[PDB]
Amino acid sequence: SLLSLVLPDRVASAEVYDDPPGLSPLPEEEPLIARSVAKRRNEFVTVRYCARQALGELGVGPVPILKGDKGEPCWPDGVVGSLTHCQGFRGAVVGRSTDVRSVGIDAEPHDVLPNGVLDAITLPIERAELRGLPGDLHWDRILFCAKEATYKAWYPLTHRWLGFEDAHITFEVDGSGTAGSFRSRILIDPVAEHGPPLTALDGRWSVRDGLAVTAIVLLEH
Amino acid sequence: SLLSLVLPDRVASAEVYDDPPGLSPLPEEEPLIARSVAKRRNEFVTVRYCARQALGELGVGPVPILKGDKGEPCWPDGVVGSLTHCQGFRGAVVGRSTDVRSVGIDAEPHDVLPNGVLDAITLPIERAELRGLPGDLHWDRILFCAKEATYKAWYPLTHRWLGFEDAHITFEVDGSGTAGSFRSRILIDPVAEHGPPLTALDGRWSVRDGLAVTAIVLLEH
Ligand SMILES: Nc1ncnc2c1ncn2[C@@H]1O[C@H](COP(=O)(O)O)[C@@H](OP(=O)(O)O)[C@H]1O
Ligand SMILES: Nc1ncnc2c1ncn2[C@@H]1O[C@H](COP(=O)(O)O)[C@@H](OP(=O)(O)O)[C@H]1O
Ligand SMILES: [Mg+2]
Ligand SMILES: [Mg+2]
Ligand SMILES: [Mg+2]
Ligand SMILES: [Mg+2]
Repeated sequence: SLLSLVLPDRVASAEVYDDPPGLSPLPEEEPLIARSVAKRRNEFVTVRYCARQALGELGVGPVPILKGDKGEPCWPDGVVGSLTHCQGFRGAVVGRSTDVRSVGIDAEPHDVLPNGVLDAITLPIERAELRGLPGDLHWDRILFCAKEATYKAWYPLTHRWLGFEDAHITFEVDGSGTAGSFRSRILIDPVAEHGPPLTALDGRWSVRDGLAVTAIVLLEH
Repeated sequence: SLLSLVLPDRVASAEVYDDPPGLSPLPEEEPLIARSVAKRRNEFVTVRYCARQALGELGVGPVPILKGDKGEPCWPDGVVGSLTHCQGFRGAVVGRSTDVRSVGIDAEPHDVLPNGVLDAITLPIERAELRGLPGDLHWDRILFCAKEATYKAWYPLTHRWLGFEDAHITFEVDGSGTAGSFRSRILIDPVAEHGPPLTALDGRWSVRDGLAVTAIVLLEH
């Protein structure tokens, strides 16, 4: 699994690389995609099939996963998690809220960013630091995935906007040259609605099978 | 009502000015606010009481209003609408999809914008044009409201991001000095999922009772 390369043992994950046949929303989810085009319906249903497989590994039965503030997923009591879908990937990660405070994941095609996007998503200091990272890796795309995972882990604990310029992400590469760690240093007020302040979020990144994947798992102390 | 000052006929509106006692979510809505702090629970529940009053006026029984892509409200079959909540205001507008293509509304306290917001939401040309507008009005705040109503009317028809810089808003002021019209000229690809391109959205604005309110109601062709 691509997500096993960026996750700890305390969470369950499930992923697919396509839209498997015969998948349906649960009845409670139907209104969220009643008006959605085929591509949106597919990713929504497929990623929630993945979520319910991962929930099953936690000993949680099939439940609907609705959407709340700014699109955040709505987990059953005692569960936290994150969802992501891009071209060739749907993935879900869940953990017990007794062991895990927040999860944020992202997956993107491992390709150069469209012209203009890098400058829009970076601090000057990030552009400099990227230029000195090693490997034939699309560091622009990897940075984008890390910013996205950071927002997904941050938002359920704060319900505040985190802009691209509001986190400074630094990367470390493990011996493989294709995976490692990142740290997101939060540059804005770090007060959380629950648990300790979010001054910094540590995560993992991996580039494998034409995808960049990032995950942050914030643990309950 | 404050919303009646910015609306045509064939839409229903409802509003209140606080969070009254004696309100509950519908049971299908409970998951959306199950982890929410009181201020968020209260605004969510009150604005949906408003939405159900406006639906009742239109002839639609009380239904849950869930959230979909990027937080967009999920309306019942044959209905479009918009919701807003700020300090001292909750309001809802709904129409039949047979009369109305889309609806966007916004309400803000009529106060100067907080630091840095005006520059984040404007083109250079807009900052120039706003300096030219007449009256002791917070034109920075009214522009923010018109950009918010624009995005809410646009998003359901496109499912594409509209940045604050992707819409050029121009205002008219009526002889009252506290109401008028605006036009939002769209600067990105205007193609809709159905019907004619969204090249420009026309709306109304009003300042009354310490609030700025904006509404766009788009015609069903
Ligand atoms: N504000 C937010 N906080 C955390 N997760 C969010 C979020 N808004 C959206 N998400 C999650 O991000 C998912 C999409 O991830 P990505 O954009 O990387 O493919 C959404 O999938 P769904 O819309 O299917 O629920 C949703 O579950
Ligand atoms: N992408 C989107 N498109 C249209 N309406 C949206 C939207 N995201 C959020 N909204 C609506 O805007 C409301 C909030 O408006 P405002 O920010 O002006 O107070 C939300 O209220 P709820 O979160 O209570 O559903 C939701 O109904
Ligand atoms: Mg996706
Ligand atoms: Mg993503
Ligand atoms: Mg609000
Ligand atoms: Mg608003």
